[PDB]
Amino acid sequence: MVMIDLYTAATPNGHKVSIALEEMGLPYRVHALSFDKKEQKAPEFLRINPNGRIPAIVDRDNDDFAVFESGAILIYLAEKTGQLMPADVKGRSRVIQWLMFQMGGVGPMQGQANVFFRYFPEKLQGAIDRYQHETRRLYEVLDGRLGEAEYLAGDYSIADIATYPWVRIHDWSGVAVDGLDNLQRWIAAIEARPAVQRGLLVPR
Amino acid sequence: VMIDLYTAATPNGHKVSIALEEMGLPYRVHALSFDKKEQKAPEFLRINPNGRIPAIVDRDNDDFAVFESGAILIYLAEKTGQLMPADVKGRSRVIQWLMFQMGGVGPMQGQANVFFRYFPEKLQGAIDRYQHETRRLYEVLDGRLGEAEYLAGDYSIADIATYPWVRIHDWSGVAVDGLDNLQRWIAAIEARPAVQRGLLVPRR
Repeated sequence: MVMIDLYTAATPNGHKVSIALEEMGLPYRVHALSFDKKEQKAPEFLRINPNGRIPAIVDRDNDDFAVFESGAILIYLAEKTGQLMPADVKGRSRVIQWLMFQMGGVGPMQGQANVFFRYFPEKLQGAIDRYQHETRRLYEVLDGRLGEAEYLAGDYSIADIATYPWVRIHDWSGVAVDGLDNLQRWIAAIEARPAVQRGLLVPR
Repeated sequence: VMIDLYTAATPNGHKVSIALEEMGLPYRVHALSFDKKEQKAPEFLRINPNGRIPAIVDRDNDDFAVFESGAILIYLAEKTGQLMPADVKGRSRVIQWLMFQMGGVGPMQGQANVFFRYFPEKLQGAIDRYQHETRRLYEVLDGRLGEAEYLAGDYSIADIATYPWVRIHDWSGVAVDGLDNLQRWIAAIEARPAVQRGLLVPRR
């Protein structure tokens, strides 16, 4: 009956969703998509995510309803389970605000830092500096907020789940967290959670 | 007015002024002067710690602050029951395309703008990267727009979030030529009176 099909890969955006699924205890199975073999481009997967990127899910119990965009998936699952996002207007919106900050800010900016710092054919220091500097500024925003509240929206939520897989890999991105004591507390808190440990292993 | 809007004449600000105009919500405009560093006044950071526009404060609701354009759109849609369906599939379709815009179109077209128009040096590889990625995202929109009249079916906050970016494609150096469905959608949306009004906020 209840079954989420998860199409994913070992990346921060993929880990957002596997962590959420493990936190919520929903049954799911993995299709690990191989970049090398063009799998994310096949018409069969594009029928699920026309953007041809992971993660995406198909909710088998909802007439095989497809959801793409990690942030939209986190919302869909939170609403499905009633977990990790409060039901009240203000509580709901705090979560969505910080989820959007991750979706429009942290992910894209840290993603571009990775691109130029690690992947781009040519070393473009100005582009590297732009994105590491911007990523750091965003980390300082998070750090400030985490001085006011234990987790981004108050209690641990999909907002933290969206953001943590990115912060986790800051060194790879070439961005430091030193001096950000609230962010560090939060990093240590979330990395300790058994569901986070489990989700980080998916796909194997 | 029950809503205070902090904004500027950018695509992200326009998303929100279009939405307010569509929904018939009264609002007071606070046009932040970046020339005078108003986005860095401590008083504004208490509303949006990211120090960007737009942001709102809902005076009707204990002066609740909402930042992130995508989160403001969801907040306003839920408040009024307009421009996003109540049912599970319909609401998720809207959030999926909205997240597509917030994590994809806005960020990628925004970086095209940076390297094409504003960056201290001309890095042709960076310009190409983001203009190409932006066109690809437009192609995805165009495919979806063959399946439905608007991105989530009926016109919604997902279209409102996407249109102000697509509108300025030439500023970004990105063509919409050859994308008939996207072009149909452009023409439909630009003809909406609330869109015409929202694009004029704030006054010069």
